[PDB]
Amino acid sequence: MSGPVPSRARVYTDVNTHRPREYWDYESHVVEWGNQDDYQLVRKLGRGKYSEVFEAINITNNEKVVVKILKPVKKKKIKREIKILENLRGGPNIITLADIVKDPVSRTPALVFEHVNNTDFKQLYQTLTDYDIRFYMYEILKALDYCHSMGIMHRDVKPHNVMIDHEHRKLRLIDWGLAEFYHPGQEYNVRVASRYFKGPELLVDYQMYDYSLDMWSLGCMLASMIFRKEPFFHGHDNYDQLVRIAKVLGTEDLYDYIDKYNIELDPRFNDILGRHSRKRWERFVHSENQHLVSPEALDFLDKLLRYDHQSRLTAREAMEHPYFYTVVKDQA
Ligand SMILES: O=C(O)Cc1ccn(-c2cncc(-n3ncc4ccc(NC5CCCC5)cc43)n2)c1
Repeated sequence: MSGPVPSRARVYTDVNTHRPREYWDYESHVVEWGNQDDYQLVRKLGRGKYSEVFEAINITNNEKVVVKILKPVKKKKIKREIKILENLRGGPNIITLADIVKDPVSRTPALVFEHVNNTDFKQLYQTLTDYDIRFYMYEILKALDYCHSMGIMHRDVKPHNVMIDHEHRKLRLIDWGLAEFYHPGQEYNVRVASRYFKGPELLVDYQMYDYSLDMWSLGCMLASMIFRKEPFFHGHDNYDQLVRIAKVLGTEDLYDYIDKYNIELDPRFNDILGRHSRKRWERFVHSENQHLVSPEALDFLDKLLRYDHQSRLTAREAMEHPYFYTVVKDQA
């Protein structure tokens, strides 16, 4: 019919605009390799369609490390993750890229990260207490506010990509293989993030999104922690994914959302979105999650999970929510 309405990030809108071209132009980035003979695989940690991750050891100092062996994908796709990890290196709660080597066997680039004595999230989350959830969520806001202020969107926030060393209260945001630099006006691929954490802007096919996409994904994790239902929105596919959301936030705000951005809703939604009222977060409270739920917890979640990305809270604003007052404000 007509065209979608443009959009711009409310914050960090032109951070790359004013930075040295080399900073964001990863394509012309020239990788400097290290000595792969330096590391040895010790155990498989998991895989994916773009890589296989392992636990390794630096043979020269016995230091434990994690090696991500890539799979053919395009130099551009490779340089992008490398450029990003180096621009963020040192950032709060950002996994650290220790090295970059040429894997002889696979003949593809293998990245070496700092290793974190992680505790399976599927088990860790069942033991987390109210303070912990607030605490880790806060640590994730740091990395989120840092990468955002550095002009980068993660695009794949989820438990799986958050490493935690519980005894040491240490958290790191990993896997920036889908991370991209943010340029106002640009139209991105919506085929990013993982189903359960995909934002309505992705489910509705709106391309001019921004960092606010990570806030929704982050909202999805919060909900699954305080309610002890992981994942929270269990869609069967991308279309059903939106349906599940609709069934909680209600269909009215959803339609207010596409009307506003004059989005062309895929026909396949007509027959499945239905008509649902916005449910109250209390409907998800029970005798097993009550201790983890509070007004500040719901008010916060409420400000993270909204159709209009623009209305979502920015990581920086979120760090200011009463829900984090306690979080032993370092001070020292
Ligand atoms: O940054 C990256 O993408 C790789 C990357 C860089 C830092 N890591 C990293 C660092 N320390 C520990 C782990 N562990 N430890 C146990 C474990 C179990 C599973 C996984 N899954 C991996 C994360 C997604 C699937 C593979 C990691 C796991 N991973 C990973």
